[PDB]
Formats: sequence, C-alpha cells, structure tokens
Amino acid sequence: LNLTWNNQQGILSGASSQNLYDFSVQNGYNKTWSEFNGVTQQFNGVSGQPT
Amino acid sequence: MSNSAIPLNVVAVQEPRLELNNERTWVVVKGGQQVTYYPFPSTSFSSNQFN
Repeated sequence: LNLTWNNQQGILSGASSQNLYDFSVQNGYNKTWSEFNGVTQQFNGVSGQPT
Repeated sequence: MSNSAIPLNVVAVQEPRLELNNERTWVVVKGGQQVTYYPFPSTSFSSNQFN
C-alpha cells in the first residue's frame, strides 16, 4: 500500500507487506498475522492427490 | 570623449578575461519544498469529448 497525503506523495511505498500489519496491531488489530496475510496451505496424506 | 560636436560622457569597461575585482555576492537559490506531479484520468471521456 503506497498512499498520498497533503501534497507530498509516496508514503509507506517502501514498507514490508507485513510491516503494514505491525503498525496497525499497534492500534489493536487483534487478528493473528497468519490470518491477515492471509492464505493457507494444507497438504494431504494419501496417494497421490494435490494439496 | 569630449572631442566631438556635442561632448559625450566617459566610461571604461574591463575586458572579459579580467575584472578581476568587482563585488561577488553568494546567492542562495530557494523555492518551496514538495514539488509533486499528479495524473488526473479524465472523468466522462467519450468519442467526441474529453473532460
């Protein structure tokens, strides 16, 4: 997320995808970063299906 | 100088290769901070208009 405020532009454009999460949890976001990412894998056990 | 007809006024000028003195003043160039460029994509473009 790269946003523009009050005439100068380009704020946060260098921040980590995850960094956005840290300065917001600062505000009480309350959901784990795993779910904020957010995506999940779940591999199967049995031949020989996809995950 | 005052040789001809109506007399004139004298002045002398130094050639370019040498002054070597004159009053040399350091000049700090200043213009307001934050020069920024925006790309305003036209609202209501058409085939016979642009706005």
